[PDB]
Amino acid sequence: SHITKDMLPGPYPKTPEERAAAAKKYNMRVEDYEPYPDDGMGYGDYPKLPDRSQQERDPWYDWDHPDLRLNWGEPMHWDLDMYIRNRVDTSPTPVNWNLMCKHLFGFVAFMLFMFWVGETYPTYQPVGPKQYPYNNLYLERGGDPNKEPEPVVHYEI
Amino acid sequence: GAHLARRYLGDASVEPEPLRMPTFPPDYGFPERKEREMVATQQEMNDAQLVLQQRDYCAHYLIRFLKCKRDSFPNFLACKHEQHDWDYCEHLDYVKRMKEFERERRLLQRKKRREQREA
Amino acid sequence: MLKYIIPTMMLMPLTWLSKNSMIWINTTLHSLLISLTSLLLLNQFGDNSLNFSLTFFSDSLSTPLLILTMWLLPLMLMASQHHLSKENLARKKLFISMLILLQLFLIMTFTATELIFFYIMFEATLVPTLIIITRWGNQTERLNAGLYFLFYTLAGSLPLLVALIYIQNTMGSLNFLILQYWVQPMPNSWSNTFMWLACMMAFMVKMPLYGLHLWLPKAHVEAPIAGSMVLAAILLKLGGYGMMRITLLLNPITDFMAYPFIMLSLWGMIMTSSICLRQTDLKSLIAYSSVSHMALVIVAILIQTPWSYMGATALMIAHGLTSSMLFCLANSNYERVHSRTMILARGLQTLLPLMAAWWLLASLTNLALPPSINLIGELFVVMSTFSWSNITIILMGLNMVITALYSLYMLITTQRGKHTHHINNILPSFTRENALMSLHMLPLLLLSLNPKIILGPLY
Amino acid sequence: FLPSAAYLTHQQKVLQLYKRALRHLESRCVHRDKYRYFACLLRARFDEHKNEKDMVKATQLLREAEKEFWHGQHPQPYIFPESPGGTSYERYECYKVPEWCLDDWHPSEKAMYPDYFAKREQWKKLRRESWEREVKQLQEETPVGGPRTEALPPARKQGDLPPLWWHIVTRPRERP
Amino acid sequence: SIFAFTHVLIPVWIIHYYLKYHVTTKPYTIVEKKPRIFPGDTILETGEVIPPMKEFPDQ
Amino acid sequence: SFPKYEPSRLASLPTTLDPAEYDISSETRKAQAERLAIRSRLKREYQLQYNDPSRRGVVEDPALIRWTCARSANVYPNFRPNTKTSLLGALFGIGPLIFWYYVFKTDRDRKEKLIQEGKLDRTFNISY
Amino acid sequence: DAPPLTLEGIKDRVLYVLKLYDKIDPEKLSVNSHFMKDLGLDSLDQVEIIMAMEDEFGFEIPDIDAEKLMCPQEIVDYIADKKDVYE
Amino acid sequence: MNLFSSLTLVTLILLTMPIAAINFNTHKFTNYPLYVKTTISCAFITSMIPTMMFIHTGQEMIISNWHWLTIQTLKLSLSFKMDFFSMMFVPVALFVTWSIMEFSMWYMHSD
Amino acid sequence: NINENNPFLINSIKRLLIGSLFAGFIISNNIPPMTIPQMTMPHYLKMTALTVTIL
Amino acid sequence: GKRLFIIKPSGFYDKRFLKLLRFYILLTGIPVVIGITLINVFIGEAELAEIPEGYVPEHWEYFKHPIS
Amino acid sequence: FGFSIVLVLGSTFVAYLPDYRMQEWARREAERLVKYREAHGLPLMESNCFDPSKIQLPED
Amino acid sequence: SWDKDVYPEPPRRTPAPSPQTSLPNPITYLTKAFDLLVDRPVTLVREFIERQHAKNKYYYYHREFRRVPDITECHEKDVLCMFEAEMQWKRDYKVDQEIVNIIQERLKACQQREGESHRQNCAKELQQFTQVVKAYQDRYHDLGAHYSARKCLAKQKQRMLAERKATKEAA
Repeated sequence: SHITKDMLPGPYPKTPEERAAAAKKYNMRVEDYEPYPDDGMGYGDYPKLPDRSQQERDPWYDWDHPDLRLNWGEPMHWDLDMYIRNRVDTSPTPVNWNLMCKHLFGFVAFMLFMFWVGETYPTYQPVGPKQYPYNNLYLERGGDPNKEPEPVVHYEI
Repeated sequence: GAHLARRYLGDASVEPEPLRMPTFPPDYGFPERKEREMVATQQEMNDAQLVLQQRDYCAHYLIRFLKCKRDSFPNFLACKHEQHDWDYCEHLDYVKRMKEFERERRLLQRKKRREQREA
Repeated sequence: MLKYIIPTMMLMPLTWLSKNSMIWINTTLHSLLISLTSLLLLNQFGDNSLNFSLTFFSDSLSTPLLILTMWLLPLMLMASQHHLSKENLARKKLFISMLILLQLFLIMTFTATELIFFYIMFEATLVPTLIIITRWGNQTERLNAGLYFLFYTLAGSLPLLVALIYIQNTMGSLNFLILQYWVQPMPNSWSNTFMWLACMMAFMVKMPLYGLHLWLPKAHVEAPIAGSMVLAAILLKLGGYGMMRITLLLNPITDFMAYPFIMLSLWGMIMTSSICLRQTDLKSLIAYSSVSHMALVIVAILIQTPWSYMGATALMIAHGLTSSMLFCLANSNYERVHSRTMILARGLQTLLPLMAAWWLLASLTNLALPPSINLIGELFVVMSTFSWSNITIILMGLNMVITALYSLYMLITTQRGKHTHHINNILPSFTRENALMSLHMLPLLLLSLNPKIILGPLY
Repeated sequence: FLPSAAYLTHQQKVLQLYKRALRHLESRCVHRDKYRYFACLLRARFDEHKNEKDMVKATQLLREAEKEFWHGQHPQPYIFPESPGGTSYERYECYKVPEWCLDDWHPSEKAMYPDYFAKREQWKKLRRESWEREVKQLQEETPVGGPRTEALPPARKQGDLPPLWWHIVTRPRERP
Repeated sequence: SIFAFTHVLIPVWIIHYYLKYHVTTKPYTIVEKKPRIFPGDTILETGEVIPPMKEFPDQ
Repeated sequence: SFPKYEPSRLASLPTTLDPAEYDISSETRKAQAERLAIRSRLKREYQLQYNDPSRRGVVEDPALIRWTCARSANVYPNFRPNTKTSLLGALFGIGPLIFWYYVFKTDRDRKEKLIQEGKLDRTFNISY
Repeated sequence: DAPPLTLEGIKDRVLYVLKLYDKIDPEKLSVNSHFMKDLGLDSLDQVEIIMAMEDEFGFEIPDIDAEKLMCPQEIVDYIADKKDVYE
Repeated sequence: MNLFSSLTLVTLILLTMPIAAINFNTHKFTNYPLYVKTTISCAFITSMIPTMMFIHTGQEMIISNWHWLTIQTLKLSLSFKMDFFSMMFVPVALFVTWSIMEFSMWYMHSD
Repeated sequence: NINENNPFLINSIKRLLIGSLFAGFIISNNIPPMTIPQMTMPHYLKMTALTVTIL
Repeated sequence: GKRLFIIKPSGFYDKRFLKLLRFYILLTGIPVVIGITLINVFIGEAELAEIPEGYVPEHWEYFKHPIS
Repeated sequence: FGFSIVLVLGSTFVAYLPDYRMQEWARREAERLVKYREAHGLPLMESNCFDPSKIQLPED
Repeated sequence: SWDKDVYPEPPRRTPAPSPQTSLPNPITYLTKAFDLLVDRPVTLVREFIERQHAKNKYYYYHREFRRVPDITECHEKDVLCMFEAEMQWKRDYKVDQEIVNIIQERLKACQQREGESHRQNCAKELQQFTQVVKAYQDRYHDLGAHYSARKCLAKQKQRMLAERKATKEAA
């Protein structure tokens, strides 16, 4: 039970007919109806949107759907499945955005730089090796029970 | 300490470096200096399954410590004198390793600077 | 085995000479007696495969799929009422008899002697399902869906016949042991490449692979529940079984010629897991999920490891049960609201509260629940492909992450968070719905106890 | 973007900026008394130029106020644990069955709760009886074909209810 | 106390029944890193004294 | 007293500093009034077809069905193969595929040569 | 987790916190009185009243609703709508 | 020793009874939190003993049974062990979560 | 509604402070030594944690 | 006078399905458990002797469990 | 006839049956084989399952 | 008991405790309480069940098999000859799998008994593990899954031909 005329055959030419049909069918303003345009990317003649819909549409407007942010009258958003709350938080940034990326990249670059500086130049208490008493802990290694008695001893200082 | 500051800011030459520690050969200034007592019974050291990197010097103190800890276990605060003996023996061994470092440091510094000032 | 064949023939006129309000009881009772009869089958032991007749035989790989088919039948006949129950009794008898005839061709398909007989029963597996989905597709493009279906499968499956007649006329008869026990390594000519590509291409269509995948999702979104569950489970895992059977031949050249099929399989597994994360029309999500899992199956088949084969057949059985369940979940929400969209119908945390645990367990089994058969199969597949290549684990783990993500989003989209407060018609949970749920997920976890049946011929 | 009008009455935009600046200074400033000091200083700064009779000077000061506010804002305002985005944001939403339901219960439990179901039946009588003529005639008679508003008129005629009352009155207690 | 009686006396009986007979008729089963023997002690099974460690001094 | 808040594909411009809400045209207020009229009529007929006790089922949204059929069925018409579509198709269909192809042949040839010599870790390599 | 409320008690509490404020007299402070007309406070002080009672009762009211209170009777009514004050 | 393995396995198997006890009841326990609290307290007081036996003795052991998919050259069962970490880490978690059970009795009163 | 007149919560917090003041020393005392404790530190290497936390 | 009317979606169909499910698995679960109990407490598993020479047994009498 | 005659009965039916892929039989055969080979001194599992005396290689 | 000669089990070394305490000894008191509680009814019920075992006599045998000729004695087609040779070789493959299983649990048991002493008293069992897995890796490993018997014969021929030419051109 649905009319084929309530779909959207063909693009925006012509400018009387399709613009009139879009403004009457999508329940929209004439010029706020924004075609993409027809660039061979499919898309029919579907309207362009400002694409935010989440931290815009402030919740004290008290529209219809308390989580989907609808009002039951819209065209729809074309990528509305990518633009629900719990999917992509399209909030305004508290400072900027290139500020964010440049400060975060500079900080992480400095930390990895000093990580390399640490990794090449370590620290230690100044202490010789460990005095494993039996040919540097031999025969508790991989084995060779009589194959190679290896001459290595510790000398007192 | 100042060893690290000197080793990273001045020369790393006269300061010896870890994991390449024995630089001079032995008995250069030992004469007749080795005891290495070690009557800790290698076979019975295998027979008592110590942790690895503990089958070492001062192990007999750990043997007696585990012995009294086992044979009087619910006496919770029993074994402390042998515990301090084992700590003191590892203190002896740690001082001995520091002696090894500083002995190599003094040898390398003094003989290398003497021969490279007048050779 | 003809003792299992002939009562299925006897159940065919049962619906005819059953009276009104008696088709249901006769069909369901006697098909569950066939289910006991099916569970009686596993006499098979050790080294060889057992032979049932002058004609045919059961392999150890045929038996769990025959069990799956004869176990999926009563569940399905129990499933596919109440959306055709307002229509006529004669058409209902037509539909029931068509399903029973379809089952009979499926049993002939799984228990085949020769690959010619497998081909006859292969396109016999095809044809009545299309009559079913075209007569009751219940959506306006069922015509185009069936047209795509039969053209793609008969076009891909056409040179298989000529290649089988060639294997007949150059190597004697086509029965699996004398087809076996006699093979030779056929060298790097072009004829081996074309014959291998023909047989493997026919089954590539049947899985489907990625480059011929759109065959499948239209035939799921524009089919009724019976044809959809039979379609996904029985048809796609039948194609997998057919490739598992036929792949004994032409091993020296498949190393040279089997790289780009692996390539399209892996990269299309990635892209298909990517496509079924964003889409609405929830019915399509199961279809692209099945494309992803059968691409994983195909990677496991063209690597030729016993680990790979056991993991592949476990993944076959597990995803068959999973997709039939999730089809039934979509039909449950479709009986609640006649929408087929995803973002509209929401809520249902309060409403029908114990159905939420079933939706949970369905997203768990598509999520690879960690004692489930699905995870065990995918685990052996990942182990075998990392033994085959020490570098393949990026695409496998990315499939794992995105698979988890779209299964979880499929859970939390329609049954999490808030009632839409305009549905205001739906009834509470029926007996039949959770009955079908208990028929789905109890044998899956009871195989997850003792999976000694559901591994490959080299168990 | 508002229910009643289309514009939003510039004084009200100034008042919105007042409330948001005062809330962000609540979030900025603990100890409540230095906060009271800073709030009175901000209130005095607003009262420095209250009686400007221009409009272009007013909206220029508004633009500069928005710049200084967006520079000197705070990342996490102290939003209440009922506010949107806050701590609760329908925390106990779990028991919000809208009461179009509860008629699909079994009649044993309907015998268990007789008084509420008989009184629900008399509310249903009250819903059905006033529904057709008065409600539909007031919706089709007093508005123009362009409805031009979101508010509905009261049924001031003689008797029964103003329209659309059902979902507005019969919504849950907001704390189960 | 009758709660504790049923709930940690029935499965204790079942697990102690299972963890003798079936678990030891399966031969390659539950196995143990031995408690450590010490050189100054006596063996409870066979019985012989182990030689202790020798002289300690310069502590 | 700020860098004036650059907008971007993530930087959502908040409704405080637009700054197009300063030199408001009277026809833009008329457009806002027309927008109010559209929302008024749509919510009016929603409350008509929503509060009916005689009604039983769903709301039958035409716009959501419009969006779904636009998203699924209205893809293949309309379409023309343009330069951008063909180029982006070759970039997303062939590029990463041939990338993984060459790296798999490369790592496979490394493995093949290293086992052709015999200096592998096949001391025990049982589960192939 | 069950605070009891009553209409007369919350009316007396809102009247009490209005009487706490400075520039209106504690003598002539009605339950049913205007704000801009008779009490001698502007829009700004009225929204300060709004802010303080938001801060005390723990839930805000919006500026789209802050245009239209004008009297304490509707304040008690709207906060009773938020709290649903019956037994 | 039968005691050590048997008591570790009953510290396991005490953590199963409320699941079947709600799944086979249909007339649910009103004192179900009290039930769960006292069986977790029982699990803690049974897990006290093998830890004491461990640090008293050592005796570090593995238990393994019911091998499923013993298919290829490898084989595997349900197999777990008690060494030191898995040995004495259990009663800490049980005692902590028992206290959390008390706090969840109180904290989730009116829901 | 500031109300901690509650037997359950005072039992739980009481028993966890008992387990939070004895059990650290008790558990840390009765372990087998599976490694070598250092026990030999210079000045401002053992004191450094307390120094930094106080500052 | 203080308690509030509690709201639930529905309970009876849920409880009816679960009661029928638990009772109908209970009806032929308990006799099977009792049957296998009486088998492994009375009839035993088997013993483990060897093949006598000059004797051919069945293709059963090789299997440990008696019902197997 | 969905559960009470199919599910638990079939589960007890498949829960014990003879050893699939000759499993315990192979266990006892392996026990006999390794015991025989260690008792007769030869190392267990000599290589070349096909007999190296049973070969006729194409000579170079 | 069982076959404790194909299953190596070394004897145990239990020391004797000696408190040196007056707590006294909670583990001995506790294990005597555990014995006097649990150990007696388990023993009595087991004795009841064992008498019920003693009433009746069941047995089961080892299904022993004969010997096939060969596959190298079969000619090029010889289908019934090949069938016997193939199934006997496949049973050899399965019993060799169980050989590897037994040696793997032998290595597990050696690692678990000796504990922290890794290479002591387990280096020779590890050595024979590496020996038998060297045999297995050389023989049954790298052939694939769609074998019957023939591919192992081909790899056997190729391996001994390569070894023949290698030792002839290196000698």
